[PDB]
Amino acid sequence: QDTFIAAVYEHAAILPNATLTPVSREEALALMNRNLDILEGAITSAADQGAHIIVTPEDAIYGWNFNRDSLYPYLEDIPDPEVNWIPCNNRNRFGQTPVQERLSCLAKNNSIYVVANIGDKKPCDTSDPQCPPDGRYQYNTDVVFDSQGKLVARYHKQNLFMGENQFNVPKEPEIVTFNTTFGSFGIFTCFDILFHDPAVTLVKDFHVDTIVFPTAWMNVLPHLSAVEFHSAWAMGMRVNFLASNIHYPSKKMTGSGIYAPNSSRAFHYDMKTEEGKLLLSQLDSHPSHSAVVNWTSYASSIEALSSGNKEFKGTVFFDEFTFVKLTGVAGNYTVCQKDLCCHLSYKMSENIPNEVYALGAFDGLHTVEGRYYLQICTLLKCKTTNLNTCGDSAETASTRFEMFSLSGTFGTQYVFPEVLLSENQLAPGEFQVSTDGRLFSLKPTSGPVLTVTLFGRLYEKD
Ligand SMILES: O=C(c1cnc(N2CC[C@H](O)C2)s1)N1CCC2(CCOCC2)C1
Repeated sequence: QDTFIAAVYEHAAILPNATLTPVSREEALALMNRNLDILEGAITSAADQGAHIIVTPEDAIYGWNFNRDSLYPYLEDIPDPEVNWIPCNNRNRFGQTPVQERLSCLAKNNSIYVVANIGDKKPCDTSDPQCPPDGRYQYNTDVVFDSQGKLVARYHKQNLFMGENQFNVPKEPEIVTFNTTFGSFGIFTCFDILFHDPAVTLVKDFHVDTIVFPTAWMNVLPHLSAVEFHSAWAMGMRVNFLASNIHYPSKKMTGSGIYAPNSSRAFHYDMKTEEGKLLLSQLDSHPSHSAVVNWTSYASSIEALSSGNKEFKGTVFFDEFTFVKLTGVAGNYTVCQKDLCCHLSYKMSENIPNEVYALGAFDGLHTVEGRYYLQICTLLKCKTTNLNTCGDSAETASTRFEMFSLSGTFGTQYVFPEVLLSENQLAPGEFQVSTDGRLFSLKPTSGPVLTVTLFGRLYEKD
């Protein structure tokens, strides 16, 4: 089959009541079942609309407020899928696996692939030199059940985010895939998307067509809003992408979507309500990739579009960019820092007076809640008119752009093209990437621009 119905669910999760000591296994199962009822409502809706696969969010079933012991009652010992097990049909094969059983049955009775995130526990002995002192590993685990309810993939999150002290890290990164009549799929979780393993190995070495992506992502503007960066990543890596995000505006958790190599196909962003949302979209089983892009070709082919600028430092996500302020309603600007030069050409729909935009270049190591080397070229709307706010989270803008064109002398080929509009809206089909590394507008933007960014990762320099 050449196309398939993809679904993602944004889940307003029921969080376990605050308790000082760990709950019983029955209370744990009761809370997880409260979440699975809602998730099943989504799965049934997707099946009734003919979906082939549905992704649900990270931590969607038991939440994220845990220490090791208070999490333990929620864990199940999840076997390796090579055991060839359908929990729905052979319950009791392995013992105390009710959550796996219910996920299996949801996948089977609704004839739909189900991707869910749950907790794995793996007992270990002192025989094991890295057994944790409390006698077991606990892993943040994606499980996939096929349309028959078979366990076809289990993935332990490699790159733990801060505040995940309830979990352990696998001894080695797990490259987990599963094959289907509608393509080869790879899986990783939330923070993983910012690192090489497994996320980049899946695409570059195992050539998967589609990533399934449970996430509990807290938006960090201007470059790391969920929809913005996930769709940008799918575009740069050239895969389909099913991002299923928690809904929790209080913590800036919102943004779910279905993304394709050529464009975003569906997306959701909602800070106002507490409702979940099911998204569906058609995808090609095996997409085309246009010619690969040399991200520094064009940028290395110009001389600076501007010289003797008034440059200044301004802070984006604790990273200090070198900025030049955009003064004219249209202009050609170049900005450099260390090894990275960023070129912008732009014509705004109008000069909104109390709105300031800037072009910034960053080339260095990020260290706050994550260590990773970055090369970023960004056109962005400054939070206020104060140049000290250029880089701060900005959610709204009024300046639309008639045209833009951004490029950079990137020292990496992993560069993810981002375009975000006011109110955190994607711009599907309004822009393109050329083979020589320009991200440019195909027409005037449909809404005011928050950012146009080329976000590049230099994994070797971590
Ligand atoms: O995977 C994640 C990420 C959430 N936001 C992330 N990023 C990436 C870029 C920027 O740093 C923002 S990663 N998890 C799982 C555990 C979690 C712990 C925090 O509280 C609740 C949920 C958060």
